[PDB]
Amino acid sequence: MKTILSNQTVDIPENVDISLKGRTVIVKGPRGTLRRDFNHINVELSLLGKKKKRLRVDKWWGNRKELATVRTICSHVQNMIKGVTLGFRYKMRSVYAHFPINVVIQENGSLVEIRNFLGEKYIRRVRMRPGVACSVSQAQKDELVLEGNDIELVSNSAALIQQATTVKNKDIRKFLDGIYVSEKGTVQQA
Amino acid sequence: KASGTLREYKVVGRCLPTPKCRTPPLYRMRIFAPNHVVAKSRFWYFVSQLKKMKKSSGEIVYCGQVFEKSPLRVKNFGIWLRYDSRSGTHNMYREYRDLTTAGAVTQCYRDMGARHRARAHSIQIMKVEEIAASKCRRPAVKQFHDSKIKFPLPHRVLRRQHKPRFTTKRPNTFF
Amino acid sequence: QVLVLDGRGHLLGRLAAIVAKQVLLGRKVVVVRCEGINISGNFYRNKLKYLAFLRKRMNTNPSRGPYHFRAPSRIFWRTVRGMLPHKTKRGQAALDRLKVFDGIPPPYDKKKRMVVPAALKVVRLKPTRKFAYLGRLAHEVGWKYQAVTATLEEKRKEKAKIHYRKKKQLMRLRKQAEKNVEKKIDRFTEVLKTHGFLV
Amino acid sequence: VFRRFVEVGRVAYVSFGPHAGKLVAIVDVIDQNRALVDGPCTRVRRQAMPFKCMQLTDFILKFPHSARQKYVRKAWEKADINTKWAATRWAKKIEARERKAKMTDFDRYKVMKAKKMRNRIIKNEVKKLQRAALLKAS
RNA sequence: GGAGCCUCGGUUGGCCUCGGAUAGCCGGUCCCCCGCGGGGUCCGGUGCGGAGUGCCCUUCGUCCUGGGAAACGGGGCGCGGCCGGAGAGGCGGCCGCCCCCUCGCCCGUCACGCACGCCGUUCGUGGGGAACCUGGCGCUAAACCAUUCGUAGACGACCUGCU
RNA sequence: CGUUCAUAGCGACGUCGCUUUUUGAUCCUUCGAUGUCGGCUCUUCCUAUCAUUGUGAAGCAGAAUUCACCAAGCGUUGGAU
RNA sequence: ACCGAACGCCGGGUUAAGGCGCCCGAUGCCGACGCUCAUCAGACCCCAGAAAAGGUGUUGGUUGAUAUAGACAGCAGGACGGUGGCCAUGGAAGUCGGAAUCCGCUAAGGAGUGUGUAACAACUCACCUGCCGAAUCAACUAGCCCUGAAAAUGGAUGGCGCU
RNA sequence: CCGCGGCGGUGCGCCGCGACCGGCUCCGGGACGGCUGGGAAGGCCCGGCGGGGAAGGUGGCUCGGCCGAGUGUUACAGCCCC
Ligand SMILES: [Mg+2]
Ligand SMILES: [Mg+2]
Ligand SMILES: [Mg+2]
Ligand SMILES: [Mg+2]
Ligand SMILES: [Mg+2]
Ligand SMILES: [Mg+2]
Repeated sequence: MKTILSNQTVDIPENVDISLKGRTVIVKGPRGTLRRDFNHINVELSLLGKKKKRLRVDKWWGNRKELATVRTICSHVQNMIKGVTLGFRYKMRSVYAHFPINVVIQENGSLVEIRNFLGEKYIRRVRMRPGVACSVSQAQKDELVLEGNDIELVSNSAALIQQATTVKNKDIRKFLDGIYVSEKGTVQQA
Repeated sequence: KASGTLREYKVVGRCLPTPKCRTPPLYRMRIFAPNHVVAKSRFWYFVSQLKKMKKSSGEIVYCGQVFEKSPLRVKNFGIWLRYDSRSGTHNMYREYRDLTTAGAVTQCYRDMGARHRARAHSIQIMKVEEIAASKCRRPAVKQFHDSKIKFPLPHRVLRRQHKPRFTTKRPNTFF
Repeated sequence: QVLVLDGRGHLLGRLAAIVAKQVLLGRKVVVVRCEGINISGNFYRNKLKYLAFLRKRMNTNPSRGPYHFRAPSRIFWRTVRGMLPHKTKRGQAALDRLKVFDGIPPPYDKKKRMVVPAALKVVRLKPTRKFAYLGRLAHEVGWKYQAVTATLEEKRKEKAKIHYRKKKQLMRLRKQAEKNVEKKIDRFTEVLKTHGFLV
Repeated sequence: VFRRFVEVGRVAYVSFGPHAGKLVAIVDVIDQNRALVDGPCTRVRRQAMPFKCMQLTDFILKFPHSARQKYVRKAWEKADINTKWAATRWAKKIEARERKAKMTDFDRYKVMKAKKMRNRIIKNEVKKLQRAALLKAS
């Protein structure tokens, strides 16, 4: 039934400054801005506290599937804050039993050529979502590093190269190859 | 039975006396109905089930409307049911929050139609008892038990859509 | 003497219903910015529903068969045509009053245009419900001129923004003017608020 | 981003119904969509009333959630809600709208004559202001 | 400018932001950025919207004279120049010069067939179309047949040629 | 049953359905006549998908594969009796 | 052939059964309370269409739990010995099967849920803690919705449409 | 011939009014009965008698300028309720 009220709080840290034009949070700090719109979620994004310390999200007269959004908005702002402060660092290790998936970034991070996958002549070119920047790591041999602020864009770009390197018309239990996400960490930990 | 908004009725009746049973016992009920006419009928239905006693065999003594003694108090009513499904017959304990018993039973009859597509003639109300803040088992009731209750009326959709059928102004729903 | 209705923010059949009766009572109507009409129910839902309508054709000679108009204006016309007795003389006469446009062209681009609040999306739908823009719909079913209609409307909105700024400028001067003059309009301005304006 | 609330003690103007155009305090909330209501000073008997019909003011007079009518009568007359309401811009443009409805035919004529002139005076003063603004621009 | 068939509907106008809806509208920026405006922040007002389509604009008898408040506004299908407008522009705007008038708001002051209680009145209207009398400035045909041709052809049609 | 393992693939004893490309029932229509089989020729639809595109499954290492999904766009031939 | 109602020719009124977005007479009620979103929605006697069986889809019930002796999940630590227990040898020391089926240590572990073994091993599946911080969880049941759900000209809640 | 005096039928054509009656459909006023000789309410207050939420209180914490606001506990009445 209609729950008379639900809410939550999102305690912003003193480094970051968040601001909300209505229902369109914009979060800025060390690394950069991250806007996100929630016109489509239907909530009261109050912002309270001197020093602007916490973001509150009411949701009045919600039914079960309307009250399910409350936390997911709150959480999306949490990631947004993390992105601004620390920034996300997805690491993905290449795997093969023969053909050593030859990776090479191109423009800056943007492009990812993925040559010699399974001994295929086809060279996979994979763009990155605006903001994300791939880079071939050191201190680990067959391993990529995708860094960026907007987690959504990062993890999508990770998937983009994960599904790029897919095996068709074979026993995938046998043929375990491709560039898989190994670790979802941050650019700096504190 | 059908409906409108019901009224509690008191109906007392007796299997009419004989040579063998000279002063027979009176039986009273709480019969919710739109009018005395169907009240008395409803009285007879319930008694027939319980006691060997029919409308021919008896006389209704006193049918009388019963008034809520605290109209302008807000109350919580526990109501015990006995409905018929498409499948088997069931029991429930519903809870409503209302100013009256009648209002609370009326409210029930609408809910049951809504939630269980149960039509009047299928439903048996057994007991209707007003209840404390506690002894309320349903959270749909329980949320209104609070001193400093506070909510807005957020997306206040308009009516009077045909006062100005046509107009320049796009409407407003923030207040 | 003529309705002009901005079809933006309305509901396709809901508006069409109201337009039909106006049109049958001899009211000449114009319906403008038809691409902006929006239809309840999630997008995909309605695309299929249209695509079905496309499938309907007279097997032996499609050239005869139900003419599936793409443009949002013609779509909206089609749905209003479905609520009149359009095989009659009076029905055909009725449609001849109605005048529909993708976007908002030159007679009506400098006319104030009404809004049927009984067909409006913000009112008639729950906010958590989904809907479709009849533009998108029209576009994907083969409407040629979305982008053109967009490029012409950006001009119009820029052209209009200017008009509003000048309008505002007069309003402001008029607010100043009254204040400049309010001892030599004082015993007029008093009488216009005994009988209850200006308050 | 809400400013007015179904609070106990909120004064609400009834938009329509039997008690249309009357203020009324929210004594207790019965339900999702029904408020137990009273308007002792404003001639409105203690009764349940749906929210759909009441639109709510910016006046929260303070009493306890199910007092016995006497006390809300005091909290109304202490705050002097009738005086404060009639002072509001809202109530003024209600009063206005009623006086426009009461208007008689001779009264309607007077008005027209008063406006006919009053809009002429302003119109000139606006034109003068435009010329002065053009002179500044030159 | 004059008559004169016919077809009818009408019986003040509204000359425009964009949009939002768990929000908006207006100001003004002291201050900052961009091309008199645009964007920002901050502050001050409105918000069952009075910078309201529940709205605005307009007045609806004619004249006379003789005061007041308001007063350079209106006109002569007044006349020439400079604009803006292309989505189906079809409409405005702004600038010179000639002549004429004193119109809105109050008051006085009289008079206008006052047609004797009684219906389609009252306008958009110089309306749309057809047939007829006046001035000024412009105009000076193509098409089809016939003939020819064969890129064409049942026949028509089509492509060509002919001071 | 499938070495083992009810359900990769199957599936007894039972059970619930759809279909009108089988055959029956039935006899409503037509007996002042609706030309009675097959083949040829031609068009179009259906999908209950053989192949082809995209995919999930395996008792799929590869090859070969059956099981299933979206799906009827395009195909589905030459002969002997 | 259903429901309503049975007909001389007409005016006014009122009904029935049916309705009242528009087609189409009537809700252009500020109607009341719920339920339900369907990439096959649903939408009214006869009637022109679906079942068994499913679904933490959502909404109600019913019955039982649980937990401050601070749980419940979520991660982390052990899972033994009497004992190749007995039947079965073809190998079953927990483990193709079946009769059994208790004690010790106990904080506590079944003569064992499975994985897998020729058979073990090895792994895996209570009782209890550490962190976190209020409800948690099970089994039925019935409403709407969904799967179940395949036909041949293009198509029919009557149509338009409707959230 | 003028009286349109009294009575009778009529109106060339198009109209309108008036009052009377019949049948309808609405509107506005008032006056009564009965009930659990209605139920609730209001108003005046007084004397007691308990119980509950939860308070001009106190208290942990939080948020603002001792005061105001927001949760939490035992609960008398100096907010009420029964
Ligand atoms: Mg293979
Ligand atoms: Mg006329
Ligand atoms: Mg076996
Ligand atoms: Mg047959
Ligand atoms: Mg034949
Ligand atoms: Mg299929």
